[PDB]
Amino acid sequence: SPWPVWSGYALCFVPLAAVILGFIIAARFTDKQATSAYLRLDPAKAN
Amino acid sequence: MAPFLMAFFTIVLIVATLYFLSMIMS
Amino acid sequence: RPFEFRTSVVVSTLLGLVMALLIHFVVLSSGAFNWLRA
Amino acid sequence: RPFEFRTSVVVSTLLGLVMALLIHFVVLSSGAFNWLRA
Amino acid sequence: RPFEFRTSVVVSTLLGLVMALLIHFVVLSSGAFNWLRA
Amino acid sequence: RPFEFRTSVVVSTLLGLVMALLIHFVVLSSGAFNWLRA
Amino acid sequence: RPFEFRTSVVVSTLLGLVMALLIHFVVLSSGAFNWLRA
Amino acid sequence: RPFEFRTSVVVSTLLGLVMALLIHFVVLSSGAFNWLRA
Amino acid sequence: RPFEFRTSVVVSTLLGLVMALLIHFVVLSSGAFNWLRA
Amino acid sequence: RPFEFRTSVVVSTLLGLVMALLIHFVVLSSGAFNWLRA
Amino acid sequence: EFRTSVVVSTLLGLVMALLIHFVVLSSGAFNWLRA
Amino acid sequence: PIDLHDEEYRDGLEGTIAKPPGHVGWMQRLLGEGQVGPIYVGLWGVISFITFFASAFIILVDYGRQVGWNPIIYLREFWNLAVYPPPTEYGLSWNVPWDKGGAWLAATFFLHISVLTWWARLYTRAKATGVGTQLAWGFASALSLYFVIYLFHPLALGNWSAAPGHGFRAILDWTNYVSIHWGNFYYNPFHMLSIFFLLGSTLLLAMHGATIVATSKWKSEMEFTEMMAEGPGTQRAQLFWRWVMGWNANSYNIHIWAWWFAAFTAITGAIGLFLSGTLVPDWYAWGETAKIVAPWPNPDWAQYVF
Amino acid sequence: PTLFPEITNTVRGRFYIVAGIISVVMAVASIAIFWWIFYTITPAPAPPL
Amino acid sequence: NDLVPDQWKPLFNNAQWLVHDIVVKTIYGGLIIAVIAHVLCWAWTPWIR
Amino acid sequence: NDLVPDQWKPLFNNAQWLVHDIVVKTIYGGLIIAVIAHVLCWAWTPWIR
Amino acid sequence: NDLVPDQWKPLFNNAQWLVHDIVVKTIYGGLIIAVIAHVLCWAWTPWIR
Amino acid sequence: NDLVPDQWKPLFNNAQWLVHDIVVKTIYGGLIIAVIAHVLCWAWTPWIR
Amino acid sequence: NDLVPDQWKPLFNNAQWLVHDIVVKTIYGGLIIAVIAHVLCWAWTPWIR
Amino acid sequence: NDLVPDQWKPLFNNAQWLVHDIVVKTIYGGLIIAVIAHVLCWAWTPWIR
Amino acid sequence: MNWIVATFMLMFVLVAFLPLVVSLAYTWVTNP
Amino acid sequence: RALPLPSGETLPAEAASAEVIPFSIIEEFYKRPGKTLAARFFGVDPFDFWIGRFYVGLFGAISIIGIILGVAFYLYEGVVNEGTLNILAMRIEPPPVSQGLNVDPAQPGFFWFLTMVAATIAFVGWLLRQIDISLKLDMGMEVPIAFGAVVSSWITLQWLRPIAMGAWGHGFPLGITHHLDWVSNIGYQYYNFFYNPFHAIGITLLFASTLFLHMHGSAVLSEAKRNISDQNIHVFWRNILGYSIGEIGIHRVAFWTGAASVLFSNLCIFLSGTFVKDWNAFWGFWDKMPIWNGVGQGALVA
Ligand code: BCL
Ligand code: BCL
Ligand code: BCL
Ligand code: BCL
Ligand code: BCL
Ligand code: BCL
Ligand code: BCL
Ligand SMILES: CC(C)=CCC/C(C)=C/C=C/C(C)=C/C=C/C(C)=C/C=C/C=C(C)/C=C/C=C(C)/C=C/C1=C(C)C(=O)CCC1(C)C
Ligand SMILES: CC(C)=CCC/C(C)=C/C=C/C(C)=C/C=C/C(C)=C/C=C/C=C(C)/C=C/C=C(C)/C=C/C1=C(C)C(=O)CCC1(C)C
Ligand SMILES: CC(C)=CCC/C(C)=C/C=C/C(C)=C/C=C/C(C)=C/C=C/C=C(C)/C=C/C=C(C)/C=C/C1=C(C)C(=O)CCC1(C)C
Ligand SMILES: [Fe+3]
Repeated sequence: SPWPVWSGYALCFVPLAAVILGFIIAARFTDKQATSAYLRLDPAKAN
Repeated sequence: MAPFLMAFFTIVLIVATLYFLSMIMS
Repeated sequence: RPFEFRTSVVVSTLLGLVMALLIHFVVLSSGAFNWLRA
Repeated sequence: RPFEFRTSVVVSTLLGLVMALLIHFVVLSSGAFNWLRA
Repeated sequence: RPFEFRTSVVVSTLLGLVMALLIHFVVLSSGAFNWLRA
Repeated sequence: RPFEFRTSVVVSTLLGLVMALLIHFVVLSSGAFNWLRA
Repeated sequence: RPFEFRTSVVVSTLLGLVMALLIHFVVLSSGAFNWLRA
Repeated sequence: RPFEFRTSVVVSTLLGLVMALLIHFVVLSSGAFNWLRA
Repeated sequence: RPFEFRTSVVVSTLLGLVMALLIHFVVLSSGAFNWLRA
Repeated sequence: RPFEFRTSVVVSTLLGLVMALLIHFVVLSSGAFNWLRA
Repeated sequence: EFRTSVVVSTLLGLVMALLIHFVVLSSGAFNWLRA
Repeated sequence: PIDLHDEEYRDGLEGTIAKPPGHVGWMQRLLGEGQVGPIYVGLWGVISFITFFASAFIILVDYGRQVGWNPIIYLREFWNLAVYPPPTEYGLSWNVPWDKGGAWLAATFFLHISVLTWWARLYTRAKATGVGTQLAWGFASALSLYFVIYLFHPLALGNWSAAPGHGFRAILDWTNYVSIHWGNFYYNPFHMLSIFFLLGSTLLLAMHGATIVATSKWKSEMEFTEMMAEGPGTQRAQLFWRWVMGWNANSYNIHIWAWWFAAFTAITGAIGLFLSGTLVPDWYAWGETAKIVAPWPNPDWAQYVF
Repeated sequence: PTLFPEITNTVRGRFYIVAGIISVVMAVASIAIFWWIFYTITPAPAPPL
Repeated sequence: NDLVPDQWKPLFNNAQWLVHDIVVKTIYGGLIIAVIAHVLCWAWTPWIR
Repeated sequence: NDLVPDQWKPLFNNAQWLVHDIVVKTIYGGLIIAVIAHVLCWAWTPWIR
Repeated sequence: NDLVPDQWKPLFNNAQWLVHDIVVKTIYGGLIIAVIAHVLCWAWTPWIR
Repeated sequence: NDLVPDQWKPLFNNAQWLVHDIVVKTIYGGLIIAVIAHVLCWAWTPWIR
Repeated sequence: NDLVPDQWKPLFNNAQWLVHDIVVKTIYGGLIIAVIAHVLCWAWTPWIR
Repeated sequence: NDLVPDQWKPLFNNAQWLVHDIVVKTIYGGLIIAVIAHVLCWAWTPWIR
Repeated sequence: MNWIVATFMLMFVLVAFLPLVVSLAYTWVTNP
Repeated sequence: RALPLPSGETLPAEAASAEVIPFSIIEEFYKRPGKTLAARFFGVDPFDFWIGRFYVGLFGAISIIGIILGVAFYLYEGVVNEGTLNILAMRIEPPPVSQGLNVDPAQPGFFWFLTMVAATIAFVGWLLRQIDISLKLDMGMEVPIAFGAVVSSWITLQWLRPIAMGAWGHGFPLGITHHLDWVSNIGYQYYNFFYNPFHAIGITLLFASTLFLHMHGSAVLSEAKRNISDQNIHVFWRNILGYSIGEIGIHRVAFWTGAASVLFSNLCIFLSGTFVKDWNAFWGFWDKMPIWNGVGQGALVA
């Protein structure tokens, strides 16, 4: 009786879990790519 | 005594302003 | 090499964990077993 | 030379003005003085 | 300098002012004193 | 050096201040003491 | 070295503080102890 | 040349069509004539 | 030159048309004249 | 100059038109005159 | 800038005049426009 | 293999019109580009245009019929005029009188054709000018929500009345009525997901635009160039967001984030709207069984009463 | 004796002080006199029957 | 701008002067018609009363 | 700006002066008409009472 | 800034001085009219009472 | 820095000392005025009661 | 840093030492005033009761 | 880092050691005061009961 | 207090508008 | 050499001044201490260091005080005081409207006031820290302007409107799924907030913001890893819709629409509280504007 319904869980909580988890993983990989080494204009020169 | 005091504090504001603006405008 | 082995491992492990959690929660909420106070 | 006199003057004057405004507004809103309505 | 004297002065003075304001506001809102019609 | 001493000082001092404020506010709101009319 | 020691220290200390706060809050809200006027 | 002739033609023709439609609709909705069962 | 003649023509013509429509509407809706069964 | 003559003309003309419309509408709606069956 | 002060003062004066006229007319205090 | 001048200045069908491009002038001063440019007319734009015109014409002359053909009552009530779908009685039937939803069915069919052929136009012009088809698929997600609203949710509910009523005020009324009919859409969890993604859409748009306008002096806005080698403006943008929130994106990742946040808005919205009628008739009642509704034993109702 | 010579000596900067003062008092007088007029001419909301 | 009087040469092109003449004559004709219409509508139903 | 008086030469172009003259004369004519209209409306129904 | 007094030369352009003179005279005329309007409205209906 | 006492020479410039003297005297005058204002406001309405 | 004691020479400049002395004396005076204020407020209304 | 013991030389600068000593003594004084405050508050009103 | 305080808070909401307006005017002035 | 690119593509270097530079190099080149707002005002920023990747300024320390205290006060009111243990069912309520604008530690709703004050301190400190970091990087002030739009949306909801209404219980409760109850009850109290025009403008700009975000992500992703002349996306955007706003124009419009949405939104809720009680009654003037009053019969009259 303390338990939400299966429906409640599926819908709210595993999409909640997915959004949180997936956001964190997407941020992890966003910054792995952004902080990797690739062609940039050298700051000492261009600036 | 409130009208007295509001007038008092506005005139102190004005006289203060004349004094230090007089210095700045020297 | 169609699939990186690391990718298949991540996907399978995450699917298994999500499914275990989902099935546990469905079974516990069903009240069909008398587990953790009926 | 640390603590330029100009800096101390700006900081003290701004602090005094902010505190005068804050105290006036607290006293006027308290209605002990009743926004001067009396 | 990791510990500039100017930095410590700014931090201590701002902390003291913030704490004085916070404590005054907590004490005035508590209604425990009868200050400013309480 | 794993930890700059200035960093540890800032973190510890801020944590202590935040915790003192939090505990004071929890204790004052609890009404368990009769402090400031509680 | 898999883990910087500073990283493990930060993570462990923050986890311990968060868990201490969480457990204190859960125990105090439970009303099971008669602490701080139950 | 202040005004292209094509522009004046487009504007005048569109204004005339819009005005003819508007006046027809105003006159038909007025029910003042007994036209189309009005 | 302060004003292109084409601009003044467009503005004046549009203002006149809008004002004629507005005044016609206002007069027709007023019901103050028996125009169109009024 | 501080102001283009075209800008002042546009602003003054638009202000005058808006004010004429506003005053006409206020006077009409007031019902104080008996104009357009009032 | 003098142009900025002129714009601000003129707009403030116009807004003020409109506001005061509307407050006075809606008050029904003066006998203006059948009030 | 792609002529950029030919794609802009060919004539006829599978060519452009309005080909001598105008300049707006204030758009150039405020937005940096003022050329209206030629617009393409490519056998999908034609279907889109004429089917949208049929839709809008049906709607507008039914507005006219509703005001008794009075063009002032037309202008007065234009924003509250609407062509409503057939009522719940005879709900999915198309044998409805023209005034009671007959006009809505035809107009909505032509609108369906218009949006589908506009999708086809997006797709074919993306392929014709050498860019990827990401915009066509973003429109496909938007269209998933759209076709749930107008076609797929009315069906599976059994009535056309479940769909909006083709009006300026009718869409607001439709949103109100649908949230009221199915409990409270605030407790629709996919509605909450779609709001998460919509407010995150606006948050990322504001952040992205502001970052690029802030680093605009170093030409951060030229994303095509910045994706080949990141200049000083993009470097400053990355460093700003690293120092603010501890992580950052490059010139390429941020647009993946943008695309996917908007697409998720549309997709989660479609899912939630389709679920509200068919599977979960009441969202607040479901929220109580889901334990996501806060207990409110003694609310202070003085706030909500005048 | 000043620390802001570009603000208290130069006529453009010296003028800025007067400009700011006059604008502050002009805005305050604006708001105060409006609310004074509004509250003196507006009748009290009619006493409840 | 030859056809334009030299007073209005800074303002009016050669073609703009002819279109201006047309606009002026149209405005005058419309004004006469408007005066006639107002006199007729007044003789019919006075709106000022 | 030859046609402009030298007092107003810093402000008025040659063409802007003629348009300003038209605007001034239009404002004056409108003012006379407005005064006449106000006198007539007062003789008809005084609004101040 | 030839026509500007040397006191106000740091602040006023040559053209800005003439426009300022117009603004000042307009403000003065408006103030006289406002004083007259206030005296008339007071003689009509005193708002302070 | 000749006008500054040698105790405060490491801290105060020659010009900063005069401005500091003005600031000190202004603070003292403001303090006297503030004490007078507080005594008057207390005699009028005590806030501590 | 000659005025600074050698124990605090690694930390305090010559000018920073005088400002630190001012800060210390101000903190001490404020502490005495705060103790007096707390004793007075306790004699007036005890907050701990 | 001469003043620092060689055990803590890898961690503490010469100036950081003095500030650390101040922090340690402040923490100890605050701890003594906190213990006294807790004993007093317990003698006054036990919170554990 | 109702209308005075209410209008002061209204003016703060419009003040909140203000920065964006300054941004638009900045773009216009700096793109000449 | 492979020559890795920002997108993630490795292009084989022949088929620009660019070199493969590590981020650490970029990050250390741009540190530049002492340009922050606090360093202008006090002459120094008290915290001019970086803790990890984060920049800690004076306003970053203020913001982190606000964050920690706000989270802890939030969780006190709702774990304790409410007893819920689950964050979806907890109810962080302001003081009752009965209490008015004054705050009382003994009365309920005190921890909502503290959570709101600490959250305001956190948000304003975040804004001022964004100003700090934009000043450090010589950037424009646009990110602080947009975040200030949303922070003013928060200030309107919790400070300006509760003060203008005068009860401090008109601030929204800080509960997950329960602030939605406040939004629904406020939206229906002033019935049909849809008819609120500043609300309709806010919704229009929110939908347009999401649409512009999708269109811009599409446009940049569509030209991302292709042999393109940088004018292909412009030709595409002129073939579709007959207008290409340009690179600088789409980001300006992004920023502006984003900010304006919440600006008009906070104007809506503020007016909804204080000046307009009914948003259907607001539109009563429209049918009576005197240009169409007279023309109608039956139900077609108004
Ligand atoms: C969840 C997925 C796990 C994984 C789990 C397993 C398991 C488990 C096994 C393998 C095994 C294999 N895997 Mg592996 N494997 C993974 C990833 C990979 C990848 C990858 C792309 O990198 C590859 C290339 C492989 C390749 C292989 C071969 C090395 C090997 C032989 C498979 C075979 O011949 O199938 C041919 C056989 C079949 C396809 C039979 C199909 C079975 C169906 C489902 C019927 C099952 C009947 C069921 C048991 C009866 C049910 C009754 C109930 C009790 C009531 N695995 C991922 C991480 N892999 C097998 C192994 O190594 O043997 C020691 C094996 O046991
Ligand atoms: C009580 C009976 C309930 C029911 C409740 C559950 C529950 C509860 C579960 C399942 C799960 C499953 N059930 Mg069932 N199940 C029922 C009826 C059925 C029926 C049937 C038609 O009747 C079928 C076919 C199934 C089929 C299944 C499979 C999908 C699965 C078990 C094998 C599997 O693949 O995962 C095999 C699992 C593994 C290979 C994972 C191994 C993981 C290792 C051992 C680690 C375990 C975690 C460990 C504690 C971590 C320690 C780490 C420390 C660092 C050391 N169930 C009835 C209704 N069912 C289980 C599942 O995993 O779902 C995916 C599960 O969670
Ligand atoms: C009325 C009794 C109320 C109460 C109301 C207040 C109020 C009100 C205040 C405090 C403040 C403090 N209280 Mg208490 N306090 C109470 C109960 C307690 C109890 C206790 C367990 O009972 C304790 C331990 C404290 C402890 C304290 C310290 C935190 C602090 C005083 C010393 C301090 O560090 O600052 C010492 C202060 C200084 C060193 C500042 C010196 C500043 C100088 C003197 C300038 C002053 C400003 C001056 C006017 C500016 C002039 C400038 C012109 C240019 C010349 N309070 C009871 C409930 N408490 C005071 C504080 O400052 O908080 C930080 C304060 O504001
Ligand atoms: C009253 C009994 C309550 C309860 C209330 C609490 C409370 C309250 C707490 C715990 C905490 C814990 N409890 Mg319990 N606990 C209960 C029942 C249990 C049961 C059991 C099955 O019954 C178990 C296994 C546990 C298990 C635990 C561990 C998770 C933990 C204690 C050891 C630990 O790891 O942290 C050991 C802690 C340390 C190593 C931290 C050392 C920190 C140093 C000493 C500094 C302390 C702060 C100091 C004041 C700062 C001074 C700095 C100045 C600058 C000098 N509890 C019952 C229900 N439990 C404690 C915890 O920390 O949670 C993480 C805690 O907060
Ligand atoms: C029944 C009497 C109704 C009324 C109903 C209408 C209707 C109905 C109309 C007007 C229209 C007009 N009326 Mg009316 N009108 C009334 C009272 C008045 C009064 C008055 C004070 O009483 C006045 C001054 C007017 C004044 C006018 C003019 C605005 C206009 C007619 C001349 C004009 O400019 O367009 C002259 C029109 C032309 C020059 C267009 C010529 C177009 C050519 C001939 C093509 C016609 C279309 C043709 C079928 C297409 C064939 C193409 C094939 C390919 C071959 N009406 C009364 C109330 N009035 C007419 C109008 O056009 O409005 C703009 C119109 O539609
Ligand atoms: C019936 C009496 C009603 C009334 C009803 C109207 C109506 C109805 C109208 C006016 C309009 C006007 N009235 Mg009125 N008016 C009334 C009372 C007043 C009073 C007064 C205090 O009592 C005043 C001062 C006015 C003043 C005016 C002027 C604003 C204007 C007429 C001159 C003008 O500038 O436009 C002069 C107009 C022209 C110069 C336009 C010339 C256009 C040319 C002739 C083309 C006409 C269209 C033609 C059919 C198109 C043919 C094109 C084909 C291709 C060939 N009215 C009373 C209440 N009044 C008229 C107006 O135009 O408003 C702007 C108008 O529409
Ligand atoms: C009936 C009496 C009503 C009233 C009704 C109106 C109405 C109605 C109006 C005014 C307007 C005005 N009234 Mg009033 N007014 C009243 C009481 C007052 C009182 C007073 C304290 O009692 C005062 C001081 C005023 C003051 C004024 C001025 C603000 C203004 C007239 C001069 C002006 O500046 O514009 C002078 C106007 C001009 C210089 C414009 C000239 C425009 C030219 C002539 C073109 C006119 C349009 C023309 C038809 C277009 C033809 C174009 C074709 C192409 C040829 N009113 C009473 C209550 N008042 C008039 C105004 O314009 O408001 C701005 C107006 O509309
Ligand atoms: C019920 C509730 C809510 C209870 C809450 C319980 C808690 C948590 C209490 C917390 C208490 C704390 C933590 C209090 C903090 C007190 C402090 C830090 C005071 C600072 C004093 C700093 C002072 C006076 C600084 C003085 C600075 C001075 C005089 C500076 C002087 C100056 C400096 C140096 C210059 O440039 C040059 C000269 C000049 C005079 C301008
Ligand atoms: C009802 C319910 C829900 C119950 C839930 C039940 C569960 C799931 C409980 C879970 C409990 C867990 C997981 C608890 C975690 C405890 C931890 C991690 C404690 C960490 C201690 C960390 C410590 C002591 C860290 C100390 C750090 C120190 C001393 C810092 C040292 C220093 C560093 C690093 C410096 O540079 C210089 C400063 C200094 C020398 C002080
Ligand atoms: C409640 C109530 C009753 C409120 C009311 C109270 C108020 C405020 C009333 C307001 C009155 C006002 C403001 C009236 C204004 C009337 C105007 C502007 C008329 C314009 C005429 C413009 C005219 C005739 C323009 C004609 C244009 C023409 C002839 C174009 C000509 C042409 C152009 C330009 C070309 O390419 C080429 C040549 C061609 C002839 C084709
Ligand atoms: Fe971009």
